[PDB]
Formats: sequence, structure tokens, C-alpha cells
Amino acid sequence: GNKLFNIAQRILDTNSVLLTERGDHIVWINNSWKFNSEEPLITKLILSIRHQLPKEYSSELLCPRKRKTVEANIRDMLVDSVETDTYPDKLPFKNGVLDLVDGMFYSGDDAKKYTCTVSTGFKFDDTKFVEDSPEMEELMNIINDIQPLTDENKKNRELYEKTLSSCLCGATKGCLTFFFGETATGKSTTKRLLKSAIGDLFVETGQTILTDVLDKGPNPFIANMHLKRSVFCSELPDFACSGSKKIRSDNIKKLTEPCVIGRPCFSNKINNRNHATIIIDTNYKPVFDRIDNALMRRIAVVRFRTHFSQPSGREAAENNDAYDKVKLLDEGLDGKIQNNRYRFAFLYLLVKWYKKYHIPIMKLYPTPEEIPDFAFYLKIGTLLVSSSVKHIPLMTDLSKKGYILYDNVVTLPLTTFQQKISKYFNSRLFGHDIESFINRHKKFANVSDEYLQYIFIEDISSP
Amino acid sequence: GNKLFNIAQRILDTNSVLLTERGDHIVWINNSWKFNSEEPLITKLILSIRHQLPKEYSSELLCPRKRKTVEANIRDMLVDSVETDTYPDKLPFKNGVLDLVDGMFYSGDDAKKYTCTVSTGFKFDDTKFVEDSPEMEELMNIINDIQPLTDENKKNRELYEKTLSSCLCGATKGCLTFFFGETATGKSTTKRLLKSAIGDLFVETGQTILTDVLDKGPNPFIANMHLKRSVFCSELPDFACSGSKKIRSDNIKKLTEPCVIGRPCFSNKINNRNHATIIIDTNYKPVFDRIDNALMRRIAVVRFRTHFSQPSGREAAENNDAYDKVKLLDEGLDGKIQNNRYRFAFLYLLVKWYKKYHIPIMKLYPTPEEIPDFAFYLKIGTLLVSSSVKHIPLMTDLSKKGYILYDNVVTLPLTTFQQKISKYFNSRLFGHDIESFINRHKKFANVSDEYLQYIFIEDISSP
Amino acid sequence: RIDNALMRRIAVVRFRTHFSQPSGREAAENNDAYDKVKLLDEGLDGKIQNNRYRFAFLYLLVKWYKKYHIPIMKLYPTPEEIPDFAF
DNA sequence: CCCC
Repeated sequence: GNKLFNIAQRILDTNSVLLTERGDHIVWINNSWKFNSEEPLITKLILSIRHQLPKEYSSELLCPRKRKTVEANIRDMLVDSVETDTYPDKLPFKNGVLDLVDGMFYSGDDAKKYTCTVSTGFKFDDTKFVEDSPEMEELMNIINDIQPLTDENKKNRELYEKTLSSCLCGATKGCLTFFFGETATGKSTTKRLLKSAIGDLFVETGQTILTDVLDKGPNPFIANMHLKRSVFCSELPDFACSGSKKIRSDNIKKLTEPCVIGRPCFSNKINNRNHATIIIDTNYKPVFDRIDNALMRRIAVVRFRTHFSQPSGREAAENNDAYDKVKLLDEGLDGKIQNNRYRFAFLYLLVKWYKKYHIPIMKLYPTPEEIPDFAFYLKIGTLLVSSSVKHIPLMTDLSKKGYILYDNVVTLPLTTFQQKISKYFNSRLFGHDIESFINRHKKFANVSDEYLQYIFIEDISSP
Repeated sequence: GNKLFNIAQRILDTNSVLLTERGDHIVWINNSWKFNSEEPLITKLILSIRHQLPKEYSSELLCPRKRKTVEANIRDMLVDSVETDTYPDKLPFKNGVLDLVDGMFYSGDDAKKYTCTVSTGFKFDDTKFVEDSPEMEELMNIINDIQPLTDENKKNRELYEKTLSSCLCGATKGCLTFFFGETATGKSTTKRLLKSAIGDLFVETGQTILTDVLDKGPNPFIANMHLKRSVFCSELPDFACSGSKKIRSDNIKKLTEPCVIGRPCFSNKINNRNHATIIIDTNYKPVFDRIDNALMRRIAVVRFRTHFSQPSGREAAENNDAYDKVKLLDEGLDGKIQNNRYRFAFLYLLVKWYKKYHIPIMKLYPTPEEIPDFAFYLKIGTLLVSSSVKHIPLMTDLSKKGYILYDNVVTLPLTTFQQKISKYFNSRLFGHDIESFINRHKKFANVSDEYLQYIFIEDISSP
Repeated sequence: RIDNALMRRIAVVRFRTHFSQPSGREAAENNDAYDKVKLLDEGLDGKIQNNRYRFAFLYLLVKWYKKYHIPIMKLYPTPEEIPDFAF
């Protein structure tokens, strides 16, 4: 009864067509989940799958009208939706899915279970995924040159390893890492190595991501971040030199939220998935227009203190404190990298680092202590704290400090506040941040006389 | 079974229809690969190929319904995508492909391997593609007149025919070229000669691709530059008079990238390859909004200094600085050029120039010296270097130079910088340049005081 | 902006004959701009709109073209008839 | 798509 309905039933039982929340159908032809908005591929799937059906069913699929009828039945059979790209522990290649937690490579129906849509763009070879090869030794030497293995560099090396390993996992990342370094220090070597390692999943973005309005009008620089697993910002137009817009804290906050606000061109949709690790390259100390408790909770830094400079200007990179170590430049490294010689060696190193840091939950951690910009706001947390349980039954001692009691609230004259705050830190070295805080957190008991609803830790610590 | 499926299988086995990565169906009719979105050619290919199928199959291809059925089968059979236009040293013609590195002309299945989907639009003629001819002498005379072979015109002529010969290369170029010069000098004659020589691979586009947003809405002014080996946006809107929008350096940077963003109407293909040698006709020096070292490496300029005028205006041309040679105008030259008389002669000229410049790699080189706008940044780059690792055991002597030591980082105050750098540039003519430099380079120690993290080369060289 | 490129593509042809009703004859004749004053034709617009002069003007244009048909047809600028170009 |  209705042979074509039975053909549709079998093609449905093979689980080769799925319906997504976008309304599109993702089909499995040629060992990959494909979909196309302007041209469905269900009839291509029917023609390709005609081989697995019984002998009497294969002849009915050589007519375009019958394949269109089968496609109509299949479309009317799909009601429930599914989810795509939900396994962050899997790396999708062009001919399979690699498992980071195990190391084995799956192909065909073994890669079919994970509904992976994006891909790295190149095939996977088992021969090059080995730990004994002169590409491996050369890459290890290069990485040791980039990051010294000294006891002083232990924390920096560890966090560099963690950050580079976290470019494989396909989930949201809660921090933005600063690859602080200088010219000819090897951050470009890391960029090229990572691009060669993860293929099409690596995208490089300019300054517009950092200090420009993300929403504004049209902005393709954000929509490209959809499902990419690494985002790189380079050639930063220094904010230390005046004339450039400061880093927008709201931009960093939006880029850390699991959903990214941003729209493509000629697109009716606004939401695009965010799995990207965002690493910022800089030769220069960063700055922020506004700084809030939520901000320095999403910032970590890596410092590169090794040079590869030509012998002509060696003392030019040797005779000051800013940059510490100087090695010899290598010229053929860029050509060898572009020839993708160490791609699989770097892939093996990345998987090894992930396995070393695959503790049950993967999570990046911020280290705001290494940014002098926050060094004024991470110390004022040790200086100023807000109102808490009970200062009321101790007003006898704070009165002599200059504090005044107003409607059962302890306030402070501005001059007395400055006098109490000037003791721990210099009024000139930190003076700009000082009067910035003064004008930022001043409360008006009136227009003329200003008061503050804060008491120092000093006044709390000192009886 | 299903005769029409067998016909589709045979037409697929002949390897005449391919699916491109952009989604276009390219067909092989009349010894060339053609694709057209609005008038698909698969049915034309079926009708033309009907002569190679057996006698029993050729009679079914005279009905449009059966041809549409065969086209449906073919469309369902093409799953994988191929790579096109990957050979950068092949000049495609209407009846074959000419090898530039050898000079041999291919046709048929020999030219089928190179999937060149663009063509000059005219057929190749070996008899006219010869070294000796009266047309050859005439054309050589005109080219000698436009650019003389004098020793004062050696480098300029060399850049002229290097840029002209690069128009045959099907690969992305790194620089933009402005033909600067006065009217009645040969820019239009050179443009029309090149147009006649290289056929449809030549495109004249608008001023939009320079000063307007490239994304915008549908932009046919960029979607037509797909795989075009030369692009001529002439008639620069001279910016000397206020009211002309300056060319955005962002657009210059984007044009060099091997892809551009642009969509045609009623279509969804947004990626266009960039094989173009951007040549901009002008009579005045171009001016950009922002000038930096990134733009410094992407500008090339060629000049024309030979006049062609009627006998009445001969004396004025003889009495001008702008012109180094005066010749009587040829009245029918434009007509004979439009008649495509010098087509193959100029083709041979360009091919010989390409062979003469045929190093295994063909890279274009920029000319920074010949731009008045670029004079300021060039001299500055030879005077200062950034704060480097050269300056701990030199703080003893730079203190007398005005520099101060802040956290072992050498900085210069604004007044000292002014009184040390004013000796190389004057205040009046370079007033805006100096003001922009000092405000885009200034760094603040606090709100009031400011300094510079820059040291001149002379101070570093000085002990 | 005026340059040598703009000076090679501009030509000017001047008109000085005035047509007016008899009421405004003297006022027109008291002006240097006009060298000749003639009487207006009222049905001229209608007979022109009726395509009456079609083939006559076609023959006139063909005769003028044949008179000026040297093997190449080229238009020549007249830079001397513009005050802005004088400098 | 133009059009705002």
C-alpha cells in the first residue's frame, strides 16, 4: 500500500534527515551533515540512498516526480526538532569527529551520532598524529624558545598552556585573555601555529571588536564569530597614546555573555552561537573607559618576555628592563608554517594540553593582579568597603576621625576623606586615579557640602 | 530502465557540468566554461551534446520536457564541489587557454583541465600574434611616444609596463596604481588599448568601491569584479576643492584581501574573488582620511608626460613644465583603436613583458616616495623609534637631552620634544602635520602633565 | 575646478535673435542682448507638435551632415567663448 | 529591491 510512503518510512528510519529549530533540514550525504537554505538536499539524499533500499524500491527513485513525492512525505513526517553542535568535547574534521577526552578518531556512522555542522576544513591523518617525528622536536624547541621553562615562568607557561588548549572546546568561555608582548616576540608564531592547527575554526578580527559599538548598524565582524572556536585581535592602535577610543567595558561584557548581540548583512536573524576563545594581542598597556566589579572578573593576561631580533639592533632589545630575554630570529619558520609542516604536531600538543587540563569542568580563570590599570581598583577593595551589619554601636570612635553622623548614617567631609586616604598612597603617582575616584563616587548631601557613605578599612582596622 | 536517467548518467560521465563552491553550475559549451544564473545552460548543454549519445538516445532530447527531466536528474547527481580558477598564469580566451610561462595555446580537452570561468570574449589568432608586422611597428611607435625610453624615464617606464603586464596574472595583487598626469597625455589611449587587448577580463567600475561602504545593500558595482584581472575606476573626484570625500584606508586594506563582499540583485552569492589590478585614472594627488604605515605599503603611482595636440596649441605645450614632449594629435587613432586593430599586437607586447618579468613569483612593489601626502610620515619614520629595551645604561646622558626615567622607562616631555624636533620641520607649512603627530602621540602621566614614550634615533646614536 | 582637461571639452553657440509680440517690441529693441526683433507666431507650436516639419528638418540635417561628412566626424571645443576660461 |  502506497510504495512511496514505505520508501519515505525507510529513509526516515535511517535517521539521515533531521529538522532544526531554524526550520531547516540537515541531511547526511557524503559523510557530513549539510544544509542549504536556497536549495534543499532531500532529493539528493533520496537518490544517494536508493542503494540501501530493497531491490523493488530502487527503481522508483529514478524519477524526479517520485523523488519529489517522497520528499513531501518525509517533510510531513518530521515534527519534532533537534539540536546541532551540542558536544563541546568533540572536534569536527572534514571526514570525521575527533574526541578530545579519549584521543580516538571516528568516521562515518561513528561520527554521525554527534550532529556537528562546522568543520576545520581539512582531513585527518593518523600517521602524523604521533609524538615521535622531527616536526614534533622542532615544534617543541620552538615552543620552548617562545616560553622559557624557568621557575620564574612557571605560572606564565601554565596559563599560556591552558589558554592555548582551551581553543579546542566548543563552549562559551568566561574570560578574555591578553597575550601581552612586543614585536618580534613570537605571538605571531603562535597565531600562525594555531591557525594551521584548527583550520577554518580560527578567525582573526580587528580593533572594531574591542573599542567599537557591536550593535550599531551593520557589523559583519560579529556574525563571523558564529561557532568559531578562536578569535584573535592583533595590531592594536595603542590607547596609551591619546586619540584612540578606550576599551568599551560593555563590549567585553557582551562578548563574555553566552549570547552575543550582533547581526549579519542581508540576514533576518540576530542570534548566533558563541564558542570562541578570545585572545587579545597588545604591545601596550590597556585602558578602560569604565571599570566595574564585573569587569576585572573577566580579564587574564599572558606576558611574553623573549625576543627574536636581528643582531644589528641587539643592544636595542638588550639594554632596558621592558623586555627581558633576547634570542636569534629564524627566517624559514614562516615558510615552514605556511607549508603546514607542524600542523598535526601542534594538534597533538593541543590535545595533550587539553587532556592535562580536562578536569571534570573546563573553565578559564581571571588574574587581574597583573594589570596596573586595575592596580588602583583592586587595591581600593582593600581600602574602601560598603555598609555592613553594625557600625551604629561604635560611633564614639569614628567621630574623632572626622566622620559625622547624619540620620544614623556615618558620613565624611571631602577634605577629611582626602586626608585619611592620602596616607597609604602617593598623591602624584596615583593622583589621576585618585581624583577620578573622587568625582566618580561622590554623594551629594547637598550641592556645596559633599559627604560619603563609606568607611575605610584603615578606620575599621585602627580602633 | 529509465532511459532519461541513463542519458543523465552519460552526460555526467562526459564531465561537462560542475558545481562550484559558490553554488553555480558551470557548463562546457563551445570550448569554454560558462555559467549564468538567470538563464541556466544545462538544457543548452543537453541539446548540444545530443550528438555524442547513441542513436536511440538522441531522439529524446528534442523535447523540452525530457530535457528538463534530464536536467533534474543531473542536478540531483551533483553533490561535491570542485575548485575553479586555481591557475594564475593562464590567460583564457573564447576558444582556448594561453600559457603565459611558455607561450603555447591549448584548445579542447587540453584547455578543459583549467577551469577558467572567465574569458577575454574574443577568439585567439596565432597569425596576428607575431613579433613582426606593420601593426607591430605602429603600436611600438605609439607606446614609445606615450612613455619615452629616455634615461630620465627608465624607472617610470619599468613600473609602467610591470603594472601593465601584471594584468594578465590571475591572482590577488598587493598594491593599487594611480596614473597621474595631465590631459591629452595617453591615459585614455592606454586604457582603451588594454581594454581591446584583454577583452572581458577588463572592467570599468564606479567611485563607490573606494569611498563608500562595501557591504551596504546589494552592490552590483562590486559583485561584477568576480574573477576580473583588471579594474579601472577612472575620473577621480579631485579633492583639492572642498566637497570630495576622501578615500577610506579601510577600503584600501579590504581591496587587497583575496576576497570582497558584494551581492547581486535576486541572488545569494556574497563572496567574489579578487584577481584585479586596481588602476585609478586621475589628474590630482589622492588624499586619504587617515595615514599610517599600514597604508604605506599598498600605493603605487605611474606618470605620463607626453602631449598630443593640434598645431594651433603647439607653442603652449612647448612652453610648459608639465610636458616633456609634444607631438601632433592623430585624429583617427581613437577610431582605429575602437576597431580593435591593435588587439593582438598589444597582447604580444604584454605577453613579452610578462615573460621578461617572469621570475617564478610575480609580486607587485609599492612606491612610497612619489606621494606629497606621504612625505611627512616617511621622514618621521627615519627619525624616531618606539620605547624599546635599549635605554637602561643610557639614562645618565639622555637626562641632559630632557628625557626622564619613569619606572626605568625613558620618556620625553612635550616641551623638550617640541624644542628638539622643531629643527627639522617648520611650524607653518607642516602645522597640521606636526599638531596631529603631537596629539596622536602624546601620553599623559596624569591629567595635567604629559610626556612621550618616543626617542629620536639621533639621541640613541649619540653616546 | 577649471583645468586643461575641462578646457578641451566645452563648446558654446550663442543666440541673439528675439521673437516678441508687438506690445513688447520697443522694450526688446532697447536692449543690447538682442540684435534683431521679429513677430511671434502663435500656431507655430501647434504645427510643430503636429510633426509637420519632420521630414523637412530631417532632409536639412542630412544635407548638413553630408556637407560636413569628412571621413571622420569630430567635435571641436571653443574655449574662447567662456569668461571663466579666459584667465 | 527600493527607500529612507
